[PDB]
Amino acid sequence: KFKNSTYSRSSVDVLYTFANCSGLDLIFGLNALLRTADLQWNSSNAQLLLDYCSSKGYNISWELGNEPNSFLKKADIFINGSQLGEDFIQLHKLLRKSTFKNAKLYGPDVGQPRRKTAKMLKSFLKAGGEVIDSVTWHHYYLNGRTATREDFLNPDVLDIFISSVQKVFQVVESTRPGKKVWLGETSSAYGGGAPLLSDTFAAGFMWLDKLGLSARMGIEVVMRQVFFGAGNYHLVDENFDPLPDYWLSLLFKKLVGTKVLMASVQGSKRRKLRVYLHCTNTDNPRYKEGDLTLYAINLHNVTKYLRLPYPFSNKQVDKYLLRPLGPHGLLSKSVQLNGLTLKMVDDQTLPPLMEKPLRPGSSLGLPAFSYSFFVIRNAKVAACI
Amino acid sequence: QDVVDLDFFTQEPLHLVSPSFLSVTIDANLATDPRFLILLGSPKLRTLARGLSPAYLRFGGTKTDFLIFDPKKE
Ligand SMILES: *[C@@H]1O[C@H](CO[C@@H]2O[C@@H](C)[C@@H](O)[C@@H](O)[C@@H]2O)[C@@H](O)[C@H](O)[C@H]1NC(C)=O
Ligand SMILES: *[C@@H]1O[C@H](CO)[C@@H](O)[C@H](O)[C@H]1NC(C)=O
Ligand SMILES: *[C@@H]1O[C@H](CO)[C@@H](O)[C@H](O)[C@H]1NC(C)=O
Ligand SMILES: *[C@@H]1O[C@H](CO)[C@@H](O)[C@H](O)[C@H]1NC(C)=O
Ligand SMILES: *[C@@H]1O[C@H](CO)[C@@H](O)[C@H](O)[C@H]1NC(C)=O
Ligand SMILES: O=C(O)[C@H]1CNCC(O)(O)[C@H]1O
Ligand SMILES: [Cl-]
Ligand SMILES: [Cl-]
Ligand SMILES: [Cl-]
Repeated sequence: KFKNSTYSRSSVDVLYTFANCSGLDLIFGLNALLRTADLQWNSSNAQLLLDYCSSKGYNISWELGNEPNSFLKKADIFINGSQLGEDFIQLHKLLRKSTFKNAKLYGPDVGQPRRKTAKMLKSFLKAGGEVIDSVTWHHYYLNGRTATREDFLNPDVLDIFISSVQKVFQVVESTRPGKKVWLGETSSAYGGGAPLLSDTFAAGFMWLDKLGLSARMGIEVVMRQVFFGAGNYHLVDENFDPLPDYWLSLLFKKLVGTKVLMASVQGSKRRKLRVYLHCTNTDNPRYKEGDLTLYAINLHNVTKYLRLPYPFSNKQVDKYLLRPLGPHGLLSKSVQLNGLTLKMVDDQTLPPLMEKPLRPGSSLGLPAFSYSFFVIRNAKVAACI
Repeated sequence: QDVVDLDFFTQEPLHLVSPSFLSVTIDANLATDPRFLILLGSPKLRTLARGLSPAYLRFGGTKTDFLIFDPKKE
C-alpha cells in the first residue's frame, strides 16, 4: 500500500520553522527500511539529512523507524530487535560525529506490547538500549473503523491501558532498569481515528484518563497523535479550528504540574469516577508553590459530589469544568469551560481560561459524563514546594 | 447517595513528569500533502501550537519508513 516518496530541503525548513516559531522541540523519524545487501541499515540518506540540518543550525532530536513490528506486513522485510539495536548504535555514532554531538536519540517506536512486539522490544533494548535516551512505544485503545460511542465511555476499555503500561515496564526493568519510558505516539483509535468520535468532547475521557494513568504509572512524556492532519484524532481540524481535545490539552498544560501525587475514591468501586492529583503548574500566574491540581472524570450517568480530605476540606478551590456545547452533547466539536464556549479571540489570541471560585468547604460537583480540573489554593503541600 | 470522599497521598512526589509531558505529533504522511508549506505556515495553527509549549513535536508515522531525503528537489 505504502510507496516511497522524497521530501525536499523546503519541507525540512517548513517543519523546523513551525516547531521553532511555536516553542516546540522537533523529533524527526528517520527511514529504517533503507537496507544494505545483508540487511544492515544503510545510513547514507540519514547522513545527507544530518549534514543539511547541521548546516542550518537546526537543534533536532532523532528516532529511527516507526512500528518496526509491522515492517514484514507493510514492506515484506523482517528486521529483528537485535539488528534494529545495531542500526541505532550506527545512528548514534553518526550523531556523535555531527555538529550537535549531544543530540538525543529515541526508539524504537514499537506498537503496544503483544507477544511478538514484547520480544522485539526486549531484543532491541538488549542490543541498542545503551544509546537511546528514552524508550518509545505506541498505544491505541480501539480500531477507529469499529469503535463505538459506548467504547469511548467504558471504564473496561479505559482500564486496558494499565496492563499495556505494566507490560512495557516489565520488559524495560528486565533489560535497561531506570531507562525513561515515553509514549511516542498515542490516541483513542488507530486507522486515523473513529469517525464522528475521535474529534468530539467524548474523545476527552480517553485522552485525560490516559494522561492521568501515564503520569501515575511512571511514563515521563506522552505524544498525542496528532496535532493537525487528515486523521479524526487531530487536536486541530482542517480549518485550523481547535477541537475539544485541544482545549482539554491547553487546560492540562496550564494547570497540571510535573510532580505526580495520588488520589482515590473511598468506596469499593474505583471504576466510573477516575481521579488524579499533581502539584499545580508553578508557571500558572494565578497560583503559588504548594497548590494542588485535582482532575476527575465522571463516567456515571448522574452528578457526583466530591469531598476533599483534611487538611484541604475548607480551602478555596478553583473549578475548571468542561461540558459540550449543544445540541450534539458528547458528540459535540465545541466545548464550554464553566458555561463559557471556548473560542479563539482572533488568529493570534487564545482566550483567557476563566476559573469558577467555589464557596470554601463546598463539595466539588462533577456532572454526568464530564471532566474537570480543581485547583486547591493555599494547599501549602511541602512536597510541591 | 452521590457524595464521594477522596483520599490524597501528598507526602512526596511519586513520579516527576517532563515539563513537556503533554507533547504532540505531526504524521510523516502530511509532508506528502502539496499544501504542506501553507498548512504549517498558518499563523492561526502556530498560535494554537504555542499554547502547548513546552512540548515535543514528533514528526513520524507509518510514512517514516517510506520517505527519502532528496537535497536536489524544489
Ligand atoms: C444509569 O446507570 C445505571 C447504573 O449506574 C448506577 O445507577 C445510577 C443511577 C447512578 O447512581 C450510578 O452512580 C450507579 O453506578 C443503570 O442501571 C441505568 O440503566 C442508567 N440510568 C439511565 C438514566 O440511563
Ligand atoms: C523504497 O526504497 C527502498 C530502498 O531505498 C526499497 O528497499 C523499498 O523496496 C522501496 N519501497 C517501495 C515499496 O518501493
Ligand atoms: C546505500 O544507498 C546508497 C544510495 O542509494 C548507495 O549509493 C550505497 O551503495 C548503499 N550502501 C550499501 C552498503 O549498500
Ligand atoms: C538543543 O536543545 C536542548 C533543549 O531541547 C538543549 O538543552 C540542548 O543543549 C540544545 N543543544 C544545543 C547545542 O543547542
Ligand atoms: C537478526 O537478524 C540479523 C540480520 O539479518 C541476523 O544476522 C541475526 O542472526 C538475527 N538474529 C536472530 C536471533 O534472528
Ligand atoms: O492511525 C494510526 O493507525 C497510526 C498508527 N501508527 C502510525 C501512524 O501514526 O502513521 C498512524 O497510521
Ligand atoms: Cl500500538
Ligand atoms: Cl524480534
Ligand atoms: Cl496527516
